[PDB]
Amino acid sequence: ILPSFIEHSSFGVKESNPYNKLFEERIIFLGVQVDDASANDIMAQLLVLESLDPDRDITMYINSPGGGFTSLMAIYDTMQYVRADIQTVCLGQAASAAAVLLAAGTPGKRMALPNARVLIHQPSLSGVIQGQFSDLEIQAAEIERMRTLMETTLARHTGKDAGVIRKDTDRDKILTAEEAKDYGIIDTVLEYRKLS
Amino acid sequence: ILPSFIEHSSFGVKESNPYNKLFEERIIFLGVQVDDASANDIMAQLLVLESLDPDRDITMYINSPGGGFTSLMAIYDTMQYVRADIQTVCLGQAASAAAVLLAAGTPGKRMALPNARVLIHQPSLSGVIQGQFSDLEIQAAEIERMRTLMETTLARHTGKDAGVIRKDTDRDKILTAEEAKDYGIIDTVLEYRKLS
Amino acid sequence: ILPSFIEHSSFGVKESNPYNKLFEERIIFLGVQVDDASANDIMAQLLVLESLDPDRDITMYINSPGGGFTSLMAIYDTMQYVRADIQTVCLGQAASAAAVLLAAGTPGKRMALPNARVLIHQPSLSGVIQGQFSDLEIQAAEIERMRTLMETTLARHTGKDAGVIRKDTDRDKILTAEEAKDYGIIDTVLEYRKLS
Amino acid sequence: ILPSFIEHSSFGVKESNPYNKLFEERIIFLGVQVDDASANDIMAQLLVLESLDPDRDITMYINSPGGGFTSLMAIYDTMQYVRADIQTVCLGQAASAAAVLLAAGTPGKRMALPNARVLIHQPSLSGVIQGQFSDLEIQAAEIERMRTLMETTLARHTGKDAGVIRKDTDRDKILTAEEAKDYGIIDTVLEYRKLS
Amino acid sequence: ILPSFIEHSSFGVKESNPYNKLFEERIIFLGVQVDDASANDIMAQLLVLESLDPDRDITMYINSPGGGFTSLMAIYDTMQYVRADIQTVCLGQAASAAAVLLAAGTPGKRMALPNARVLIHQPSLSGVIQGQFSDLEIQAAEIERMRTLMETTLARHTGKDAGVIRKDTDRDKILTAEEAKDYGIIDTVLEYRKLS
Amino acid sequence: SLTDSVYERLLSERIIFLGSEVNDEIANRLCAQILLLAAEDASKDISLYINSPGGSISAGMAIYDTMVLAPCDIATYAMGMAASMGEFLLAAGTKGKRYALPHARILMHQPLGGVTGSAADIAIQAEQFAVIKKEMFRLNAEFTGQPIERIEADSDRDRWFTAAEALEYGFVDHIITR
Amino acid sequence: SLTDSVYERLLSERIIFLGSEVNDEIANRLCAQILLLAAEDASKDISLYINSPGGSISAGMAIYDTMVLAPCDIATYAMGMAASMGEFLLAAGTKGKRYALPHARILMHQPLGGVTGSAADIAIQAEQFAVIKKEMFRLNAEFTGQPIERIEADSDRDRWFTAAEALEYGFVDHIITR
Amino acid sequence: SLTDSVYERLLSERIIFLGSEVNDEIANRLCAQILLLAAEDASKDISLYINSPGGSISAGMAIYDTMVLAPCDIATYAMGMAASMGEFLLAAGTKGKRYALPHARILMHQPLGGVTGSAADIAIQAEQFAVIKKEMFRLNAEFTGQPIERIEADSDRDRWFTAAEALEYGFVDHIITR
Amino acid sequence: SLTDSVYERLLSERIIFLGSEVNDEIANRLCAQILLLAAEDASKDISLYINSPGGSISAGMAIYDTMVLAPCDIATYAMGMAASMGEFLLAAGTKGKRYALPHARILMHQPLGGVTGSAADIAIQAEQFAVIKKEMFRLNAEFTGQPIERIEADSDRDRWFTAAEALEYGFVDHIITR
Amino acid sequence: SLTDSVYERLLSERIIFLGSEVNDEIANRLCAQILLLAAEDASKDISLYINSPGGSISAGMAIYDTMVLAPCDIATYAMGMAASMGEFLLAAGTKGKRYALPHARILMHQPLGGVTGSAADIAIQAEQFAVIKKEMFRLNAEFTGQPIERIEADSDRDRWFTAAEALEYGFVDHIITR
Amino acid sequence: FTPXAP
Amino acid sequence: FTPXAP
Amino acid sequence: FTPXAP
Amino acid sequence: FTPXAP
Amino acid sequence: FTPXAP
Amino acid sequence: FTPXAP
Repeated sequence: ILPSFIEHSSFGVKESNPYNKLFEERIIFLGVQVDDASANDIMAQLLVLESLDPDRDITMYINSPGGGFTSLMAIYDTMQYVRADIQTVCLGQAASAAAVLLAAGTPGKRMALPNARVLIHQPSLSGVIQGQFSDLEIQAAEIERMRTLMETTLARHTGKDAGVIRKDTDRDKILTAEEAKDYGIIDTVLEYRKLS
Repeated sequence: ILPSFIEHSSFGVKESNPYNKLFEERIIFLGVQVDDASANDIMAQLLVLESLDPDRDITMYINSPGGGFTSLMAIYDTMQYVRADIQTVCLGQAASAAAVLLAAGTPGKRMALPNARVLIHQPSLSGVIQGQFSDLEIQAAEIERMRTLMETTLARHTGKDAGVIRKDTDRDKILTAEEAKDYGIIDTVLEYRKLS
Repeated sequence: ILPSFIEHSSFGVKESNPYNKLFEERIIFLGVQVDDASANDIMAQLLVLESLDPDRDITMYINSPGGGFTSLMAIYDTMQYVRADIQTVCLGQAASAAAVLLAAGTPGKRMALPNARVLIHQPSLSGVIQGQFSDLEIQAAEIERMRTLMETTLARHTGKDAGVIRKDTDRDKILTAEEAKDYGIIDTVLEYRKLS
Repeated sequence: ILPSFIEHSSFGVKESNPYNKLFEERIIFLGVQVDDASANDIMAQLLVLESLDPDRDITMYINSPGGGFTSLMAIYDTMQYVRADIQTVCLGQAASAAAVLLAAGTPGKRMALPNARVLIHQPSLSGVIQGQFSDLEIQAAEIERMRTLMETTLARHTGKDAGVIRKDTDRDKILTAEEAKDYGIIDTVLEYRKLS
Repeated sequence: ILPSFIEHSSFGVKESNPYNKLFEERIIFLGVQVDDASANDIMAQLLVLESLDPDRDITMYINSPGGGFTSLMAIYDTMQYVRADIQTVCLGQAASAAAVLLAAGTPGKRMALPNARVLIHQPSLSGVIQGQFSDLEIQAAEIERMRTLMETTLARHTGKDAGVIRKDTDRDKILTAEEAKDYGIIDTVLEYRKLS
Repeated sequence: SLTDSVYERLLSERIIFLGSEVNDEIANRLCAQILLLAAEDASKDISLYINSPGGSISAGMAIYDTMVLAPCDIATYAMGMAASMGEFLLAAGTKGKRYALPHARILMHQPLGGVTGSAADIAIQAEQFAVIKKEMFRLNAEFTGQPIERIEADSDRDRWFTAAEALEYGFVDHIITR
Repeated sequence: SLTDSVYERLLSERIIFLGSEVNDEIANRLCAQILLLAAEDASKDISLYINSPGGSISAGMAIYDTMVLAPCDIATYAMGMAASMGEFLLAAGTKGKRYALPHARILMHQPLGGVTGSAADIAIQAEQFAVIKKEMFRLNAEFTGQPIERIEADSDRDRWFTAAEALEYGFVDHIITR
Repeated sequence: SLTDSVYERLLSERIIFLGSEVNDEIANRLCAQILLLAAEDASKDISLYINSPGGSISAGMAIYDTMVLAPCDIATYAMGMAASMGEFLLAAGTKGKRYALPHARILMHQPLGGVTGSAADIAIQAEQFAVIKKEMFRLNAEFTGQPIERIEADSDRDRWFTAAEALEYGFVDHIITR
Repeated sequence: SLTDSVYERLLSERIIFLGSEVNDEIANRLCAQILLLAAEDASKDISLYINSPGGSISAGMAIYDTMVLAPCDIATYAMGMAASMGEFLLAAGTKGKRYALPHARILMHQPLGGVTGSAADIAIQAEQFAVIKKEMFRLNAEFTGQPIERIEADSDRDRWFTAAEALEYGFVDHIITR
Repeated sequence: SLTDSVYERLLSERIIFLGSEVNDEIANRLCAQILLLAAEDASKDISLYINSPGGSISAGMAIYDTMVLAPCDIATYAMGMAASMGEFLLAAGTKGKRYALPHARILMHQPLGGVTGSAADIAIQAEQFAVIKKEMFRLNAEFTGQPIERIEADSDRDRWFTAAEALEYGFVDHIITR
Repeated sequence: FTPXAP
Repeated sequence: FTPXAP
Repeated sequence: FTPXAP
Repeated sequence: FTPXAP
Repeated sequence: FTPXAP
Repeated sequence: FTPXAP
């Protein structure tokens, strides 16, 4: 049960939800919905926020168990397409494909919480895998294309040679929030801003 | 059927639910929804309450059968990140990971009801366990990382050496509401404030 | 199909449901929803009613096939915590754990309908039973703790020695509405207030 | 698709459903929902109608395939508890337990349609049958208690000796709308009030 | 997707659905919902229409794959009980029990479309068939009662001897829209009122 | 299969068991065993051991007619339960050779038949049942030496007989003790 | 099947196992094995090995009467668990030949029967159970040499006996050691 | 079945395997094989090969008592895993004939029993378990020649022994090499 | 079963197949076949044909120790795939008798073990695995005549050897052609 | 099983069928049958009847190497379909003894292998496949007497040969008529 | 249903 | 459907 | 249910 | 729950 | 989360 | 996506 809350001003009274409130603050929250179907929602949200105000940063919060490669590349291109800077925060985890989206934010603006976990994994075989005739020649070739894109895409955002990314990707390397900055995914790890 | 109720003033008439009412009073209720998906709701609620009034305490009620380790660490970091003090109350139970969130509240403000049960258990193997290649080298290593974080995190909130926490965690130690204060999880056990 | 109905006054017209109407009259209706998830709703309702008016009695109607022990203890503590008297009525049945909640109301205010059935049963093994290592040493120990709490809790509300409660509990003793008052669970059995 | 309809007056325009309209006319419609869960709705409806106007008769329409014994006794006690007379109409069928509720209405006010079928059957073994230890000593004893209550309850409403009710109950006796009045369940069988 | 439509007048603007519109025109549409649960909706609709205006005919459209015998007799009695004439139209099909409801309309007002199919079938064994002890003596006897009612009921509406109805019923006789009038179910077969 | 091996070894000792169901599959299995033993050597007795809740009335009659057909005495034993058709077949053994063990329980009752098919079929199954049931009662009267009225009074009720009572009633000629 | 092969080889050594359930299927299997061994050679003993939680009270009685019927001594061994009817059958072996292995555990208790059918049927099953149970207790008193009151006091409770205690109580004549 | 054929041929060589589970079904199968081999020729040794994670503590005790009962030496071999009751049975073989292969792994630990039934039943299962477990530890102390306190210190922990360590500890008399 | 019939006829020719899985069930089946053939006649060779992706590291070690234990040469053949433990067992045959067919493919690699249980159990399984794996590598170094460092460099990677390469590396002594 | 009985009787006539799948299970079954017949009498021919859509390329190679290994001629017959590895094995029989029945259909094509595992594994399976496939084509060129380029041109397409065309192409030496 | 209910 | 229904 | 609840 | 939460 | 996001 | 869509 996500509770609603009421906010008011001399204009009137507005009932709203968390998440709707975060969107008003230009925060896109990428959670467990990592399906191609949700990739479309993230793209719709990025396009809406750019339309509402092209010069204001969009903050994307990432807490997700990866997802399909093809549709998370769709998000990647929208993120790079949009005029406004996109800053990213890793909460919880950014597994596999989501680690690319984390790295994809504007440099200087990739962030993580201290116990955040970033996992680099090879792209899975999914989505349109309906029965290509020579699956071992075609799906195998498509997988090499997908591995190449993930390695290339991380190299462009982490500063590591794509060959290095491959060696780590092939071994399911898991980074801590601090290791992720030394690896080039995170620019900073957030301090806990407690008043006591 | 959770009933609704009507509250009114000279302004107008408001129909509301329990839970929505608790949120207005700055209470986050963490129940049976212990999935990564709900961890995201708790984080959204903590962020909303801080935004509405950064200097007022947030009360978190805990009654839950643990949950996934990764996503409950996401809650943990948000709880420590937020400027306002977070106080916690254990109702029913705070199993495993939820016992960390219980311990995580600001010292002097961890509370429990008299028959509350606090259980300390090792982090489970869950979430992103999709098929790491060497699962026995990698998942086994990730588990040691998760055990280390739980032990370290409780030690920072209970005052016990992490080695002690491990000895108890490994044996599924169950604490009563009173034992939990002597163990360092609870600062106080609530009296029953009956008028008769 | 629970029908709605309309009640009106010079203020305006209000459409409402049974159950919402009962809540306005400060009646909590505990039905077939005996899951940990519903225990949380009962607690939210008790807290709301105390908040709306701390000096007015809360009436709890009980008609339920028991439920989980841990979460019904969560209700028990809330019932004892709340400032207002809680009176209870057994309609239908109050099986096992629900018989504790029935006994738990303020003395002089435990009531039952004439054909009400009160069943005393041992607490079940449920909830957080995920796989404690030595289940036969740990779950077996946790069960003895739960049996002890139920026996102790009934003894404090029925006046019977806990040893007596155990002998009856172990044999699944079933009480009639009248036997329940002689047993200490019910203070009175309601007369039928028919006008003809 | 139950259609809605619109009724209007100089006050305003009201959209309503059948069933909601029947409730405004103080008719409780007991249909196929014969679960313990629905017994609670019938009780909530009886309590609401008494509250709205204690001196006006409540009409209960019965068309149902029996139901659980325990929860239909909960309805029985509410029906006898309520100050207002309850009159009953059997439409279709009143099987087993529902035949008790049919008989339970105020004498002189039990009615049936001409092709209505009333079935007298023994109470089933259901509800709280979770695993009483000696099920053959305990459930068997509980069943004798339930048989005794049904036989006693019908005897108090039909005028037949409980021993007679048992002989018929044990053989699944089925009564026609006319036989039911001669048997003591129905006071009258309704004429068809056609204008042509 | 049943579309909605908007109808307006100087009073205001009303959005409505087909079916809701048909109900305003006093048409009850009996479709594929042939369960005991829907029989209750038909009865609620007949009672509402009589209440709104007792002297206006109710039109019932029938297009259904029969249904349970017991609950369709409940409809039959309501149809005969209601003061207003009920006229019936067979669209598509009126299988088995629905053919009785078709025949049941006021004489001179039973209608069918030209390709309508009317099927006469024996009542099925359904509904309360929970486990009568001597099922072969009791259910077999109940079936003979149900066959007798269907045969008798059709004879009263078709003019055929019940013995004739049985001979046809036992052979699953299927009538065309025209044969149905010669058989006594339909008074007329509707012409197609096309303007070109 | 130890279970089937043991039964074949017993079949060679001319021992047949009715340990369950008394349905068409069981009746076909026993009819085949009775015909087989009679074919192998009709000069010797067949011992039928019964421990069965009963079953379809027509299955029990198929077994019964085969027992009668076989030109050899059939001894019957109630080694546990003999209910409904199990009782019929117990009572149906050769007079002087119907036995019960001391804790055997005998239920003279009727099969309830079971209802299947369309109303047209049910109406017939019920009639065929009533006819077969009447014969079951006629034969139980002959087997036990009781008035038909008494058989009906006990048969339409769930009346259990202890092994000792069953002997007094005439279902069993002897109780076997050691 | 190695499992069935081993049991057939043991059956030829006149060894029978009751390793599970004691339900109607098991009772029919043991009754058939006891009858078979007795038929093959009644001058020799049969050794029954018990490792069973128990089962239906009527199944245990069918096995018991067959054990009594067979004109040959039956030795019984508690090689593990002998609970409820497993205990009954252990205690029911020939006196002087009832054995337990040192870690055997014996539970004198009652079957709980189990509830099935309509209220009309349950009301009877409960009565038949009460009668059979009374006989189970009467026989346990004869087997162990205890007052019937003591048998009931221990039988309606979940009271486990160690093998040594079981001997003292009278269920077992000897504990077998090496 | 090649699998069953091979085991029968090995059973004739007096070789028994405990390759899985050590549950009641397995205990009944081994008890039957041990009794059979002892019955066929008690002058010859039986070789028990163990490759098992363990199982119910009471199943392991049934196997153990049968091993003791059989009047013939039983050699035991750890050919892979010998955990919990698998270890017990390994250690329980005749002294001087307990063997392990070099890569064998021995886990002296306790069965965890398992929890079933109502609170009333669980409370007893836990007590019966505590008693059997105490005997398991007493016997392991006798088998290995260790203080009971040491057995408990190692048995309540997941402490694996390599085959070489197991020999030093006293579970195994010899490591077999070639 | 033609499949089992053919394998029994081959077992009599002293031919054993490892055609799948190398799990505990397979290891128990092969250990039994190796022990059986050695028991029947230890003066003759056993030919083990391997076509297997591999399996649990501990299952492969149970097979290996049994191969060593049996006092008779074991020839090994790679007739298809010999991966992970399949490779180990191929390499483990008697030197001079390790063969591969020309299209055989050999993968020296490690089992990945597999993760089960609570964090407490996983932490141990991983340690036991690391120890067994170290022995697997030590033995592969002895079997192939390679530095242990080279074995690790190839074993932690998915490096396939063609049959010809496998001979050069030392897994195989001969490639069999006709 | 009539099906298995017929195949055993044919195996004794030295007739082997490849009637389906050509997967690892089938390859292990045929390799065992070829080794068995060769072991029983290597002086006699083996007749392999093929009616199969094909299967894993590595399974077909295991069968092929076993056919080569066996020191006896193997005749092959296309009695229906011989596709992919079925074609390979047909073509792979001894020259002068490769036969097709008139309505046989031969598809020289490649297995498509199949994709499983992580991207890391797929990348290897594809490479191993490319290597095995290249050998399949090399061998088909040797079997049919065609340029390797022609084999590839026909093998990467779904090109069916009628039995008569298959002979002209070189897959088959004779068409068998009567 | 009236009269008499309602 | 009118006339005549409605 | 009153009196006395409510 | 107050005091002190709230 | 601000600063700096927002 | 503009320009040019929109």
